[PDB]
Amino acid sequence: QFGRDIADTTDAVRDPQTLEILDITPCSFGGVSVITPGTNTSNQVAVL
Amino acid sequence: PDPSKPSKRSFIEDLLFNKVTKF
Ligand SMILES: *[C@@H]1O[C@H](CO)[C@@H](O)[C@H](O)[C@H]1NC(C)=O
Ligand SMILES: *[C@@H]1O[C@H](CO)[C@@H](O)[C@H](O)[C@H]1NC(C)=O
Repeated sequence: QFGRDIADTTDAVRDPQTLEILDITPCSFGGVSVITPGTNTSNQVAVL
Repeated sequence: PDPSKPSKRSFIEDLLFNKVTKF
């Protein structure tokens, strides 16, 4: 009924009403970095 | 360096790169 990944998290599931398999891919994420000249020069920043 | 490659590496360097290999 359920599949699992190395972390024991759910990898895929079988839909309980219609028996098809759905992959579960966690929603996009990532670190956010701010690129900035010192604030003694400018308050403009770029975001990575 | 070998000018014919997509990355100008030498013959020997290519050999080295071909030997060393969530949510
Ligand atoms: C869910 O409903 C459908 C009809 O739309 C039926 O064919 C199916 O067997 C039902 N699933 C379960 C698990 O009862
Ligand atoms: C930084 O800003 C101060 C004003 O608060 C100014 O006196 C200082 O000379 C500035 N230094 C540089 C390196 O821009």
